[PDB]
Amino acid sequence: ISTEEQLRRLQEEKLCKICMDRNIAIVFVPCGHLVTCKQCAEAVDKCPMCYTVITFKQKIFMS
Amino acid sequence: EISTEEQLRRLQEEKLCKICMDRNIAIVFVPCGHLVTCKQCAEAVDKCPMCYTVITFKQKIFMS
Ligand SMILES: [Zn+2]
Ligand SMILES: [Zn+2]
Ligand SMILES: [Zn+2]
Ligand SMILES: [Zn+2]
Repeated sequence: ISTEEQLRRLQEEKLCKICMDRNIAIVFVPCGHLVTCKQCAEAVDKCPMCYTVITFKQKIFMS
Repeated sequence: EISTEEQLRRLQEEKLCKICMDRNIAIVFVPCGHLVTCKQCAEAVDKCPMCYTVITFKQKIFMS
């Protein structure tokens, strides 16, 4: 796996898994999935990865 | 103008726990939202090390 591809993969890991445009911003409580931006998280009542009901949408901060 | 090797090393460093700098970040603090500790180090803090907000709950994260 090339260095350019490893870098591209870590950069993609930071992206919202729905829009792949905005960065991840929300952790779902209680399942813990960290897979959406704030906009893409609005419409979901169940986690689109594991289908656990979302009790709370916690905004994340890296700094 | 940063080399590919250095850009990769920097993104990898960004995933490290800010207390141990060994294990990866795995916990988000509720309510402040800071994502700065691994599971083990989160057990040592009662306040967020970034903003000093009292931590009400330590939520495990999953990227996949
Ligand atoms: Zn999105
Ligand atoms: Zn989930
Ligand atoms: Zn740690
Ligand atoms: Zn904080």
